[PDB]
Amino acid sequence: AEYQNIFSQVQVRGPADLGMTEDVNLANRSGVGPFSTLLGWFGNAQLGPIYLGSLGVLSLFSGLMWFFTIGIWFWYQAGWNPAVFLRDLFFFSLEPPAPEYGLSFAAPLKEGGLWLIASFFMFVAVWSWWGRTYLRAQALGMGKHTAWAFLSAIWLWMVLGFIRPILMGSWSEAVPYGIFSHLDWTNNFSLVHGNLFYNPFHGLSIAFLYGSALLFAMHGATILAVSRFGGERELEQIADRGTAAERAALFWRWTMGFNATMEGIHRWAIWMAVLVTLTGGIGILLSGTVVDNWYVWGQNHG
Amino acid sequence: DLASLAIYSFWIFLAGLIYYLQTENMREGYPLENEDGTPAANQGPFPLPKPKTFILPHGRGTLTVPGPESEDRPIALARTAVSEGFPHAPTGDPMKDGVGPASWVARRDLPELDGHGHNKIKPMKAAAGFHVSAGKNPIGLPVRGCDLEIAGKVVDIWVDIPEQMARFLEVELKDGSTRLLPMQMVKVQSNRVHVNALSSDLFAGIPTIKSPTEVTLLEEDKICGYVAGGLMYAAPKRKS
Amino acid sequence: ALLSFERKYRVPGGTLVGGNLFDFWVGPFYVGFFGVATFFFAALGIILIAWSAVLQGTWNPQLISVYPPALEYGLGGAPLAKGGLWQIITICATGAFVSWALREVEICRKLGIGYHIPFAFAFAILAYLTLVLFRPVMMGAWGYAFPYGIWTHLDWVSNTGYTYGNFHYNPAHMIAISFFFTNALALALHGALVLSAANPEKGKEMRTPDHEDTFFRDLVGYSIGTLGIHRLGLLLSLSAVFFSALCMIITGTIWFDQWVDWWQWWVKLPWWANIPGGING
Ligand code: BCL
Ligand code: BCL
Ligand code: BCL
Ligand code: BCL
Ligand SMILES: CC[C@H]1c2cc3[nH]c4c(c3C)C(=O)[C@H](C(=O)OC)c4c3nc(cc4[nH]c(cc(n2)[C@@H]1C)c(C(C)=O)c4C)[C@@H](C)[C@@H]3CCC(=O)OC/C=C(\C)CCC[C@H](C)CCC[C@H](C)CCCC(C)C
Ligand SMILES: CC[C@H]1c2cc3[nH]c4c(c3C)C(=O)[C@H](C(=O)OC)c4c3nc(cc4[nH]c(cc(n2)[C@@H]1C)c(C(C)=O)c4C)[C@@H](C)[C@@H]3CCC(=O)OC/C=C(\C)CCC[C@H](C)CCC[C@H](C)CCCC(C)C
Ligand SMILES: COC(C)(C)C/C=C/C(C)=C/C=C/C(C)=C/C=C/C(C)=C/C=C\C=C(C)\C=C\C=C(/C)CC/C=C(\C)CCC=C(C)C
Ligand SMILES: CCCCCCCCCCCC[N+](C)(C)[O-]
Ligand SMILES: CCCCCCCCCCCC[N+](C)(C)[O-]
Ligand SMILES: CCCCCCCCCCCC[N+](C)(C)[O-]
Ligand SMILES: CCCCCCCCCCCC[N+](C)(C)[O-]
Ligand SMILES: [Fe+3]
Repeated sequence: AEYQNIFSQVQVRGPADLGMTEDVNLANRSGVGPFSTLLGWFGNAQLGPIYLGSLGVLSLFSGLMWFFTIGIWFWYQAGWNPAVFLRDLFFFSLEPPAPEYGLSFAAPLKEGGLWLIASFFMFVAVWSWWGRTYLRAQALGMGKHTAWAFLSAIWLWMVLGFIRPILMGSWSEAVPYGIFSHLDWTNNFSLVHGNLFYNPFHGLSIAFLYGSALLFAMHGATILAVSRFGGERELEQIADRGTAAERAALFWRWTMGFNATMEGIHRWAIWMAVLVTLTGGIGILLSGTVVDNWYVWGQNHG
Repeated sequence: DLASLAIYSFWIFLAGLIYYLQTENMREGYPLENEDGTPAANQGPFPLPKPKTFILPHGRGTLTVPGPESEDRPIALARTAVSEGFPHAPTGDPMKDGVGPASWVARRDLPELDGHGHNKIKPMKAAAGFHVSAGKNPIGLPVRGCDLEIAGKVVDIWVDIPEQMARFLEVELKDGSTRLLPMQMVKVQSNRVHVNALSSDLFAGIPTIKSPTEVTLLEEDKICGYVAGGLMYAAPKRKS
Repeated sequence: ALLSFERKYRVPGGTLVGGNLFDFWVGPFYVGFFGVATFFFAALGIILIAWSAVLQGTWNPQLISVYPPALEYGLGGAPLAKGGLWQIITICATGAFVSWALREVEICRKLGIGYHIPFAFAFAILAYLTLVLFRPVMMGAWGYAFPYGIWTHLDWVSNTGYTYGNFHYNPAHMIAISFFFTNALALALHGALVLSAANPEKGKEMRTPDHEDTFFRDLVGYSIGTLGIHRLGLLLSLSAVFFSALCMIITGTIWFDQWVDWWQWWVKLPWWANIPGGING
């Protein structure tokens, strides 16, 4: 039939691409790792190199430190039996300190302290990963968009675990570390707050999350449709519009009466996504602080 | 209260953001025009943004948008109606004329360059230590058109060095000259490459390249346009 | 009325139905037979809805809602006052979405592009049809569908959900979510990357897709590349919706109890079922 460009038919490999070098300290890139034929049917086949560094080493060490703090607690909850551990892996939970300890670190390792330790570790892991998001850009002289956008995700995370529990005077408002427990926390949060479907920010968050799916479905499909004129090559179509950019713009304006540029579609893109956690973290932060019942609030808005 | 002040602030923020996003997306194609190339009267409620300027890498200059819009090329079409909004009939062979789905744009007649200012796309023979790593190697396979007739033979893959990716198949015709065919418009098969867009007799018509080891952006556009337009413009020759 | 590069593309052809009859634009919009079809279905959809409002008593779009027929009706037809209008509007809706898709296919043909877009849209249409057609029919009644009203549809969501406990436990619903969240991550990154290259530090030159791979490798050890990321966003999105459809087509039909309870198959597997300790021992 007519080839669709969802999988590549032929794969081509040259010498490993070690990549550009602008202000990047090369003493800290790894070597290239293996190539993957599997991945090459869909994207790129090359793995690496990675740029480890001090923030890389820092983030990864804490990341693991967090992940093992929880896993040690799980293993303990399994009574050290690996059968039981596999078996109850989503029922286990590292839960924050009780309400009675407020914002203190007064509470035992079990019963809250381990939650706090694990949280501290997560805090240094993410913030350092964030800085690595900026520094990597600067080294190449690129924009700090990836960092500004990652910040919007950080916001919601910060709000759920740190800003909101501080503003409610207790760590027990924070999310526990478990697969099933953290879904239960989610459901319970909405019930205790008057049903979040009544939070205007929560609904906005949904429009952006649904809209992210709509948009990336639209965009990806559009770029595949014009991949026969070199469409994926978006940065050169910005610098020097070709018939790929024109056919795409006109598909959309003939369909819905307005369209985008090859640069500006990516401003729509970055904003659509980023407004998910943005609006979302507002909605959460207001909950239990300013509004106790979203239903109630909705009735008058006061 | 604070929350209902926050939601009111947001709807205002979002109105500005949409305004910003839509003016940003007006740095190509505007001002709007009437079918005879003059500035249209209603332009919509959004104004044109202040220009921005891209600095292009390899001494390759600058791009300021918005700026003077202009096709910089002849457009062989005639109106078919005395009022706006109707189709414009090709005045000659639309494949040769480069209209409709055979359209191309007057891009820079230079090859896209990579991050080191080397030609981004090359035939595999000039591409140091590049080889097919997976899938059927098409080099050597005969090329069939939709009329189920052989138009040639594959002689090489033109690859993207930086993105490690087949971009075109170079094809030798009955007379020894070659053409690029976009990878995206061919079906590589165990024993043949098949091209539905085009019939054997329309392969000679594919726009050639001035130089045998680079392609320019202008030529890519002419080639991709041409072979894409065959889906509409060969149709009576196609058969099964 | 045209973008400065547009006229060369406004040529005859590409239509699937009626040849030259409807081959033209109104302003920026292409029409076509499916343009006429969608307009007809849309208008009749909105007039039925407008007439439905009057029967309800409001003109407030935050209060107007059109409910499917009550469950006693089964899969029969209902009176207009009580599910008839919805039954007809749903037919006009499906009419309008599918006409919109085949119109997009016509737009594709004229422009000489791939049909990826209408293909993608078809998944949204399929999710819609799951909720209002496939699941209701497998369930024996239109009543099970969601009603057409801004807030009342959220009711149906909350109600439909809490019929099965915390719907979070529906495993297909977990897959769908992961894809929705992953898609949005991927959308942020993709936008920000291209923008970060097109808009480098003040005074510097636009970067290159080599910079784009270099950045991501530096950062996570892998770059999918620019064909890859558009294959990816398309896939994440369509998967998110594929699995949304999946997680409702089975709800009410093959599974109809509390979803939390489905997970007992796992915990009770006979090789660790009765071993004391943990959360389930
Ligand atoms: C938004 C409101 C709720 C919430 C509501 C929900 C709901 C509802 C669901 C999830 C689901 C998920 N949530 Mg939760 N989630 C929240 C905040 C978080 C945070 C965080 C640090 O803030 C994390 C790490 C997670 C983690 C996860 C993943 C387990 C899972 C898929 C996520 C995903 O697609 O990521 C994006 C994709 C990536 C590639 C990023 C990395 C993904 C991995 C899997 C991250 C977590 C792995 C974890 C560290 C280790 C798991 C244990 C081992 C498997 C043994 N959630 C907040 C508190 N979340 C889904 C699920 O399947 O739950 C069972 C689901 O249905
Ligand atoms: C998907 C699972 C559930 C569901 C769960 C939820 C939840 C949960 C929420 C919404 C919310 C919304 N849903 Mg719903 N919703 C469903 C099915 C639908 C259908 C449909 C025909 O299938 C439609 C049109 C909508 C439409 C809407 C919007 C009114 C609102 C914001 C969504 C948005 O931006 O989406 C993405 C699309 C875009 C950004 C593109 C534009 C979409 C526009 C805005 C659609 C408007 C429709 C119009 C108001 C009504 C029809 C007009 C006719 C011409 C008469 N939903 C199904 C049944 N929906 C949210 C809300 O905030 O308040 C109610 C919310 O919290
Ligand atoms: C019964 C449950 C309640 C409910 C309770 C909540 C609660 C509570 C919350 C949401 C939130 C959200 N809900 Mg709700 N929600 C309900 C019904 C719905 C419905 C629906 C169809 O009915 C939908 C579509 C949604 C949709 C949404 C999202 C729009 C929003 C989450 C955005 C996001 O990406 O978060 C996920 C993104 C993150 C968690 C950010 C993560 C970033 C961090 C920094 C990365 C962690 C990495 C870590 C170190 C692990 C490393 C992993 C390895 C490297 C792999 N909800 C019902 C009514 N919902 C959230 C929100 O914002 O609400 C306003 C939230 O807090
Ligand atoms: C109390 C509620 C329950 C719950 C109960 C349900 C139920 C019930 C459902 C979901 C569904 C979904 N839930 Mg759940 N869900 C809960 C908590 C969550 C949380 C969370 C953070 O806690 C999240 C992230 C989600 C996530 C999701 C999504 C996976 C899925 C909705 C997207 C979808 O189907 O799109 C699919 C998109 C569409 C149907 C859109 C159709 C668009 C059409 C084709 C075009 C319309 C044109 C229109 C007329 C507009 C015209 C525009 C003009 C220009 C005006 N749920 C809680 C626990 N959830 C739904 C699902 O999977 O449905 C299949 C579903 O039915
Ligand atoms: C605008 C909102 C959206 C968004 C955006 C966004 N996310 C981002 C970014 C952006 C712009 C980044 O730049 C950043 C990134 O790096 O992306 C690649 C990131 C990121 N989004 C991430 C996840 C994430 N994002 C989410 C959501 C979203 N992100 C939103 C939808 C979610 C959800 C839905 O929950 C998750 C889970 C991370 C992948 C990455 C940030 C990474 C980070 O901070 O990492 C800290 C580092 C560590 C913790 C070390 C690894 C720890 C692992 C647990 C260990 C590995 C586990 C393994 C299974 C065992 C190994 C055993 C060993 C012995 C070997
Ligand atoms: C498959 C992945 C995602 C996706 C993809 C997608 N959607 C698409 C497309 C694609 C590829 C298009 O090409 C097409 C488009 O033009 O986008 C701009 C479309 C589209 N997706 C749209 C919306 C939309 N998509 C959604 C979802 C998604 N679309 C997924 C997340 C949602 C969600 C999440 O809820 C919505 C609301 C439209 C903007 C557009 C289709 C326009 C269209 O169908 O027009 C013809 C019909 C009319 C103009 C109106 C007539 C309506 C009826 C006759 C009456 C009303 C009935 C309706 C049921 C009432 C709604 C009440 C609600 C409050 C419940
Ligand atoms: C040892 O066992 C093996 C080897 C098998 C490893 C297995 C390990 C396992 C099974 C790990 C399991 C991990 C799981 C299930 C993790 C899941 C975590 C989830 C779902 C987390 C979700 C959300 C978390 C949020 C929202 C947390 C936000 C936290 C913050 C914003 C930081 C808060 C920081 C605090 C409170 C500390 C501040 C204190 C000081 C002193 C600064
Ligand atoms: C940058 C993308 C802009 C798209 C915004 C879509 C608007 C949808 C409106 C959602 C309704 C919110 N609510 C519940 C508060 O009314
Ligand atoms: C975000 C909520 C708004 C719903 C969309 C309804 C109108 C969008 C279509 C505008 C296109 C009109 N025109 C003439 C510019 O093509
Ligand atoms: C949030 C969905 C997008 C709605 C905002 C766009 C409004 C329509 C844009 C009008 C501009 C088009 N035109 C023809 C005047 O150039
Ligand atoms: C069946 C749903 C009814 C469709 C109503 C269409 C009108 C949309 C207007 C939304 C604006 C809300 N309002 C009244 C506060 O402005
Ligand atoms: Fe893109």
